[PDB]
Amino acid sequence: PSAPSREVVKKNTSSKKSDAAPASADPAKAKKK
Amino acid sequence: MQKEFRTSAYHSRFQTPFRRRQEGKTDYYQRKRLVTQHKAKYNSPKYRLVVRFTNKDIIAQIVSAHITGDVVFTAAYAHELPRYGIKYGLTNWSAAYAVGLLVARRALQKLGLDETYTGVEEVEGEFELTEAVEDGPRPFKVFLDIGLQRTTTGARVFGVLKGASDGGLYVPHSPNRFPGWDIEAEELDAELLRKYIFGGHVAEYMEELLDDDEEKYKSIFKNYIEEEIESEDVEEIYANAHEAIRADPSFKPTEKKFTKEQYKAESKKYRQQKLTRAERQAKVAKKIAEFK
Amino acid sequence: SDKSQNVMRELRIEKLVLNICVGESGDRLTRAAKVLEQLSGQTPVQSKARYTVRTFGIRRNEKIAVHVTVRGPKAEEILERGLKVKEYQLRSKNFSATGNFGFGIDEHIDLGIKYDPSIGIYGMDFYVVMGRAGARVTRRKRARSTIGNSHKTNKEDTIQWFKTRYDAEVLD
Amino acid sequence: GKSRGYRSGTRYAFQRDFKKHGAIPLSTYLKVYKVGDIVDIKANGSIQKGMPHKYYHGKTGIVYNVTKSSVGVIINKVVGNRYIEKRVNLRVEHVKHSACRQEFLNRVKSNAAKKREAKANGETVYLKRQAAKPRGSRIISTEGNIPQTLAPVAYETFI
Amino acid sequence: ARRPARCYRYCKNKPYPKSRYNRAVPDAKIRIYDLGRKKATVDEFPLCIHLVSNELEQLSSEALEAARICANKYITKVSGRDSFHLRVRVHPFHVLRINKMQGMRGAWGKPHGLAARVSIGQIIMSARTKDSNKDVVIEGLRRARYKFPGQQKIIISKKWGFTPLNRDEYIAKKTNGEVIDDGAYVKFLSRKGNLEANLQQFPNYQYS
RNA sequence: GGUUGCGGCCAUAUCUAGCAGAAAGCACCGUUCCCCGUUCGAUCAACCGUAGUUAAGCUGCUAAGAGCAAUACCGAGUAGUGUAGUGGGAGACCAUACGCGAAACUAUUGUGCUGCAAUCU
RNA sequence: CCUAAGGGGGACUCAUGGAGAACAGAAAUCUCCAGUAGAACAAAAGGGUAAAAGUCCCCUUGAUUUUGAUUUUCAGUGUGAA
RNA sequence: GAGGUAAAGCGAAUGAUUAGAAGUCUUGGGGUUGAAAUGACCUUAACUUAUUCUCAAACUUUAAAUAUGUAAGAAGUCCUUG
Ligand SMILES: [Mg+2]
Ligand SMILES: [Mg+2]
Ligand SMILES: [Mg+2]
Ligand SMILES: [Mg+2]
Ligand SMILES: [Mg+2]
Ligand SMILES: [Mg+2]
Ligand SMILES: [Mg+2]
Ligand SMILES: [Mg+2]
Ligand SMILES: [Mg+2]
Ligand SMILES: [Mg+2]
Ligand SMILES: [Mg+2]
Ligand SMILES: [Mg+2]
Ligand SMILES: [Mg+2]
Ligand SMILES: [Mg+2]
Ligand SMILES: [Mg+2]
Ligand SMILES: [Mg+2]
Ligand SMILES: [Mg+2]
Repeated sequence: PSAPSREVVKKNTSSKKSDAAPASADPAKAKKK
Repeated sequence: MQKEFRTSAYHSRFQTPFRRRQEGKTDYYQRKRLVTQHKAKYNSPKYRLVVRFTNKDIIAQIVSAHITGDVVFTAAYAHELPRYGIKYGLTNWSAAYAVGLLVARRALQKLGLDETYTGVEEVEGEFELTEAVEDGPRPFKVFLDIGLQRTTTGARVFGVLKGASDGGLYVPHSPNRFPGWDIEAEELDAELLRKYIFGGHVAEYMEELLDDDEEKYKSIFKNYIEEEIESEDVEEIYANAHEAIRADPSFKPTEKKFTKEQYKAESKKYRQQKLTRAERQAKVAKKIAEFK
Repeated sequence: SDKSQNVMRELRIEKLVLNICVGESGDRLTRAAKVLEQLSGQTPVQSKARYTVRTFGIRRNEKIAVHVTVRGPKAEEILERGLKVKEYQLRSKNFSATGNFGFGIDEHIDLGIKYDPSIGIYGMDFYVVMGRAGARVTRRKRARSTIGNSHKTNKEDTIQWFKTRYDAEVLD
Repeated sequence: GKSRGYRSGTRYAFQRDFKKHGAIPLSTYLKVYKVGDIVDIKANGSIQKGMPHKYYHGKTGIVYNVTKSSVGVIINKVVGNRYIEKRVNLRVEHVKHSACRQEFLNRVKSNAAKKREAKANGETVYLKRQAAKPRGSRIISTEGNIPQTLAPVAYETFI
Repeated sequence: ARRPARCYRYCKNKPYPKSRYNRAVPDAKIRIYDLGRKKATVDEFPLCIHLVSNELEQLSSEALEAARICANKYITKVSGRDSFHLRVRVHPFHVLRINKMQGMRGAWGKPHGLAARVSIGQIIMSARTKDSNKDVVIEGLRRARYKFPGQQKIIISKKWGFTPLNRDEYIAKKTNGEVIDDGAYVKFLSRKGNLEANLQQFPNYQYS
């Protein structure tokens, strides 16, 4: 079968963590406790 | 939670593009490359073959650019084709060829290069460029301007290209975008190109559809049915038209049922007019009063 | 004029996008692509990770997910086949402010295809892009523009259209 | 350490105008330059080929050569105790016709027109420009304009 | 530690603020610029009194802090902490440099302190209060003047509080419904923009 | 006067929210044999102009609209500045003399003009 | 430092935010909307760039040959660079 | 013609920066409701909106004065045609 791939549109050449991915910004997933 | 984006500072510092770029109509990169002339050919203009396709029309114009705006040399439209014997499919690839041939012949008539630079009088689909005649004026050189329209092998703009080239204009081009170009074996199958020039693809669709889906054939090819035009006599419609196009390529404007003044007076009735300063001031005062 | 009951204002599906974000590359992603090609009948396309996350076990440019876009009658058929698994009951918080909706099945054999132990079961993601006639304005090359406010698709219109066309329930 | 590179100190000179970045309007490429034309030099920062040196930014000179995309301009630069003739190759994006030509070339036409008419009328006309002269005598009417007396105002603080 | 202030009195250098180019700068001694009842409404304190500079000069952050403390202490002691709103109108943004803390070789100094560069007629401190509290507030500023170098004038403002309107134009705009509260400050009516929003925000606007 | 194609200047043309649009044009719109391009005839290619629609695009109008533009017994001859003195002042700085002269602010007005060709109730 | 990160052509639009979609959560992938560049362009900083100069794709070697003119530093010498 | 210094600006971009006010927390905690429902409330802190005080040699929409380039003809202009 053919294997096309999704092309790159972004320009972020750096291979690092992305913007707005901080800990403690999330709510309490166990707030129901 | 988030900042409102369309602030007054966003609008203040916004640089609007060129008017005809914001309309999405002019590619100014390509326009700069097309229009700009060698500075040592001082006032000699470059001539563009503007080819534009609408949903119903083919527009072909020969244009030179000036500071006050572009100037049309000649222009041929597809709705002129019924005068020459082509009434339906005014946006075929073959209609594109006919429009290109018409604009080429009309321009050469305007210049006086008719007897010299006749063109390809026997269209066989071979790739050919209008060669200059020794000891005579060079052929009218024109460059193709396809605008924003994509370059594909088989596109209709190159139909106008081939028609104009065969009409006697010198238009630099290569045959690798014509229908019938084998990209693997880099040669042009001139038989398929000649098929496309004389409506062969449309005639083959008529023949192939008639014996398979007659109901769709009745709706798609209605005009041919009430005109009693079958596939086998499709080609002549173009083949005669070419000859007719070469017989009298002069522009005949449509006789106008009304004068310019009558058109203007009629149209001015359906045009809203801006409120006077006093009118909107009175509106504001009334809106204030009704607020108590 | 400006009639809301105009023929050209009719809502209808633009495209249905099927997403399987298997977190890895190799045999599992290839079999997910096989599942998608089976369901849609079209060769799917593999998406690469935009960046590296150690927590998720992915790295930049590693082929992670596979997705496919279907339009026309086949999109409608796949959509109702997936709504059967959802027993025709979406939530009010499944429709976006732009008038699109989506749901997610958890096993791809509930859709109605043959199960293979080698393939296993993959979950699947369904998203439907709604739109009226004239969206070509925003997608064509020449004279590309935006769609007027009245012609836009929103959450309420899509919810009502979904309830009418499928006799389903949107759980508010 | 001193730095004296080619484009040193051109941070603001070679900047585009505010809200005027991007593509060049094509009247720049439609102008026609002939040998002997007087042209102003103003570097366009967005075209880096054929760019003038920062010395010639703001200078005016004579076209001496016309090429495919460029003109040669003659500039006289002071080097010590004399002028040196400089020959700068500039793409036409960095060049504009000097507006001082079109005003003087019009005064030449006007002088020719005035002179020929005076010969037709058998009279004389003076074509030399004159500086502004002191104004003549005049009478100021005070009907509706009786003089208003002003006085210096007292000191006040306005904060 | 600190040199006498005479070493840094005059605006001899260009402004030298904190930036990406000098980073190891200490903090200013003054951190609080609003004192007293800073939440009072505009109508509560009609009288404004300024301490105005008659000097083109530099004032250290230490002097700003000392004068602020002196004025605040005196006025709260005599009239109460809620009888006024004192505002310091100059922020020390200019970094002073010290060299010793060889010879003249490599003599570029290190950050040493912060100073505000004030002009002639520039307001240093503003105090909005009631009219009956004039003589106290003046005496609060007259003491603070001792903490500053150079000449300063105590000027009673023509305007209502910290507003840009005279004490008569403010009353005219107030009885005409063109002024609304905004906490400690006010918003004035505009004859530009959305008419409906303007009318809604100022209901008592007697239009003419 | 409307509209289209190609433009010049490049917001007085942009942006937001509403409303209207005769004729033609433009547009959306229909189809997949063919040239062609896609995960997807959505974009791109081709075919029909046939089945439909002014809903959108487009155009115009509305808004004490945002922005932009222009003007000024607006601010202000203010800030700044060239030149001068055996002027003032401990100094910091300031005044005066002969000249040049802002920006913000305030108020008012406006909201594309136009070239070539073709076409139209 | 780079056979592309040079050259030509084509297609696309970036940072980011909002609203949505099984596992999936602040960060995986998909969709729409907004988005004058708040991204990227080997490396300092500045300038420049949006149907591109950025991202992706196709073809390539003009990073070739001959020897003159010119700009900068300047003595109007050399070298470097253009 | 060119300029980006003085001045000016910051309810204009970038960077720095004082104070309240009104909203949203749904993607902050403490307390009090809740027998448990994350579904309210009091609070501070966050952001958002319209404001507010003060700034920049390596900030800027604007933008001087002084200084600076060119022109003010006979080697020019016009007419005809080699
Ligand atoms: Mg192109
Ligand atoms: Mg500049
Ligand atoms: Mg280069
Ligand atoms: Mg001592
Ligand atoms: Mg010093
Ligand atoms: Mg030594
Ligand atoms: Mg390359
Ligand atoms: Mg490159
Ligand atoms: Mg390209
Ligand atoms: Mg040299
Ligand atoms: Mg050299
Ligand atoms: Mg060197
Ligand atoms: Mg500056
Ligand atoms: Mg400088
Ligand atoms: Mg300054
Ligand atoms: Mg300013
Ligand atoms: Mg600021």
